Amino acid sequence: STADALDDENTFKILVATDIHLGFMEKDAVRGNDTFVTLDEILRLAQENEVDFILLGGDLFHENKPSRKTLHTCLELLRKYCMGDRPVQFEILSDQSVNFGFSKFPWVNYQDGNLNISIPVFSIHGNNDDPTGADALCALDILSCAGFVNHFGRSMSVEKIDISPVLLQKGSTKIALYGLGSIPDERLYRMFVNKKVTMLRPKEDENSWFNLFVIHQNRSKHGSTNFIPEQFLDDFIDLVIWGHEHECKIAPTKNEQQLFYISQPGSSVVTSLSPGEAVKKHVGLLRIKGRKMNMHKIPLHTVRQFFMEDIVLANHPDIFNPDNPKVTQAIQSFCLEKIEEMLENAERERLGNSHQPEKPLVRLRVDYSGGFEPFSVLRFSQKFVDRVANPKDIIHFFR
Amino acid sequence: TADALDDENTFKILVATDIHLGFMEKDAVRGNDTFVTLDEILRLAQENEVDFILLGGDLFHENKPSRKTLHTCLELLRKYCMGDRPVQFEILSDQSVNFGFSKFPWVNYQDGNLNISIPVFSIHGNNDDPTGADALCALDILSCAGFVNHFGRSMSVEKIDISPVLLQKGSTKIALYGLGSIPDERLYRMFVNKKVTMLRPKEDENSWFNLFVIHQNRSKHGSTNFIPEQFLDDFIDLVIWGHEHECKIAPTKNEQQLFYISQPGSSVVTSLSPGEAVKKHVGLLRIKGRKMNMHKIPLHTVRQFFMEDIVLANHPDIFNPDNPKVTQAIQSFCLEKIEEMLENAERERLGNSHQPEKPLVRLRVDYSGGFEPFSVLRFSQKFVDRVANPKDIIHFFR
Amino acid sequence: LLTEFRSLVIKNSTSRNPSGINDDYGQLKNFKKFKKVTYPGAGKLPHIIGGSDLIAHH
Ligand SMILES: [Mn+2]
Ligand SMILES: [Mn+2]
Ligand SMILES: [Mn+2]
Ligand SMILES: [Mn+2]
Repeated sequence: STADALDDENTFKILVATDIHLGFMEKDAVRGNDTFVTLDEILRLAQENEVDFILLGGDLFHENKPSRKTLHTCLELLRKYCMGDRPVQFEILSDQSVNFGFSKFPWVNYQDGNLNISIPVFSIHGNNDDPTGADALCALDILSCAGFVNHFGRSMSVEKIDISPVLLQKGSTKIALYGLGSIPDERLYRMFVNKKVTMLRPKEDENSWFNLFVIHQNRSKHGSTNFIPEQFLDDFIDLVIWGHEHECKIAPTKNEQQLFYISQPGSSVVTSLSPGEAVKKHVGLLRIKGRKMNMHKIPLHTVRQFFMEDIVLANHPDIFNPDNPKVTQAIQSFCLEKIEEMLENAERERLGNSHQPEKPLVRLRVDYSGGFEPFSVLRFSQKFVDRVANPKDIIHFFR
Repeated sequence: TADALDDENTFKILVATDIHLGFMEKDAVRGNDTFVTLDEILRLAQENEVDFILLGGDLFHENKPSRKTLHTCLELLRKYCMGDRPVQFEILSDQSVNFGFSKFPWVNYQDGNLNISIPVFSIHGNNDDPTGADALCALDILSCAGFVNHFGRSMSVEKIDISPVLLQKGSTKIALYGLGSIPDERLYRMFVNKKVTMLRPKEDENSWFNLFVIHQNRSKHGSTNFIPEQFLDDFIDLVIWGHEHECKIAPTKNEQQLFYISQPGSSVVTSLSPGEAVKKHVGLLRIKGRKMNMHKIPLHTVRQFFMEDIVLANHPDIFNPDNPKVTQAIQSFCLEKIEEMLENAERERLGNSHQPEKPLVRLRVDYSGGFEPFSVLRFSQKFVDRVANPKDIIHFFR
Repeated sequence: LLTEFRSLVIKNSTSRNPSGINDDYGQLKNFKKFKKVTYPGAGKLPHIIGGSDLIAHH
């Protein structure tokens, strides 16, 4: 196939994922293992595809201080899979000490003489797990010091930021990885306004560096400076891994104004019941050869399914009549039918996937505008306690 | 004699306990002492080509260590444990029985992925005992990391089977029995009910040096709030009692049970007690055949602790309860005593640069006999920049 | 396009020599530096003393 030919000694095979939010709802009885099993699946896919390395978009741990079980499970999984014997066929040309200065072992993990790294893990600290405390440490620091994850993209200075790259070379192909750890949106917006953000580029073979950038910042505009416009970034950046946005648009998209592509891998777990969360989760395998690139999205078979539907009562005057005394009963009947259809679709999809969780997540958003009255969500949900993972959140009323 | 003992058939074990890593971390003066001491002990290990360290437990002071504590512990263990030094002894027991609760049930160094040069064996002390539905403890985190082999776990609470780990090097062999910390009353009741058992190897039964580590209270603090030594069987050769912080690392023969007991004691002064006063040490325990040799090594980084009790009633000539100035005379005498303490501290420090600058002091005063205590803060103000624990230099009691 | 340019290729007075491993295919490209060291009994059937081999002390 074309992909097989594209897989050569000069082709990078970068696996891309983000917002694992490991340990999310760990204490939950039903969803407890969702994050762990998803991490298992993603790492297993990384191993099977024989990926050159992993590039996680951040938020690796859901909590800023990961709980003991979470850390133990993550560490055992990493040791089980990413430690191995398969050769690594790419080399570092940058000043490692500069990239990983905050670590007392300033060199890439697989270059450690004492650890048998097979699948190096690169990441950038996300908002939920940014360095904190007077010491300014984070969970990724724990893993890195342990010698599993190469934590890069740290910001030495708050007044000014010099985003240095790590130069990865595999055969005739070269990559400049520019990572910018999660920073509060207002502050980073202001720094960009004040021309306080600078990106170093290699003077050597300037045009021969596929400039790969990663960031963990809001993509949509929720405020005057409560986001990051794409217009800020420059056109020399080839590909951008926008990570923080949980909704998935993994397909690369070209910015005509800026002439660079933007990829939004999205979350690996449905942290919230929002329309963006509903899109099927995926993890991107990025291939880089010369100045070109290609992204292939891979489905996850363990991500617990989320189905959402928005129903507007006022758009069904024939079905719903507010003057009708029994309008509430008809509303309940139609909602029940819709939820039955959603569960039918969920089971149909699950039939082909053994590992998939049995109880999917469902939320019905009801616009009761026009005088329609919400009914007892609890009593209605009583009937699906054993069918769905959010029995207390099956419906949502809003106006 | 030590050089002759140091043979291919001789083990070289470094024993320490109650590291209580990270305790009082946030403090400005003693905050970094724990890490400095841990670095010192690890460096001593790496300098004396120790075959393996056997931490007596409590490797983390706080049940859930702080991010900084865990980070620095991993840093030091990485810097001083991983290397190219070959491990020259062999496992002979069934490994999965001992480290079964780990998804990689084998001694860390036997894993192919990690270049361990100095293996670390330990048990779980009281402060870091497994907790939560998952029954995991910081030492389990380090184990998963592949740095410290957490052995001696007990699966059941109703019955305990202390399966030994069998270690051989050349001709010499050791049976290591690790019984993790248990609530004292529960363990006492189990001993009374004959639920405790220590498996032994049928092969060369008398050729195995039975070494048994335990972390439990030694002195009688209650009816069943301690572990009488008589409970152990005479077949045990050497016992490393861990919990008690008084350092008594000199091996002692118990005439009744015919087993030696050595108490390494804590490596840091956690509390102000007379037992803490004694200078700390780390034992380079050596084993050859059935004979053993323990040689202490002082620590140059344990914050100095000087303690003295003063009975005012024992100095009637100096102090008279009827004297209105008695308070001032007592204060002057206390100042003189503290000055002498500081003089001795500096005198001993002069010989080791690494030692912490601000010594600790705690002066117990028995003010019985109608005497009254004076202000502690006002008196201590004069040394706020001279002692490491200025807020509690003096103790009044009766 | 143009931005701050800095010579980043890490080449000292003597350029860094990449690490390698025995050439499995052609000239194998490996840059790892891990070699697990041997321990006694390596490659040997383990002489395990477990199960019935152990006896409770009476
Ligand atoms: Mn996130
Ligand atoms: Mn985020
Ligand atoms: Mn202790
Ligand atoms: Mn203790």
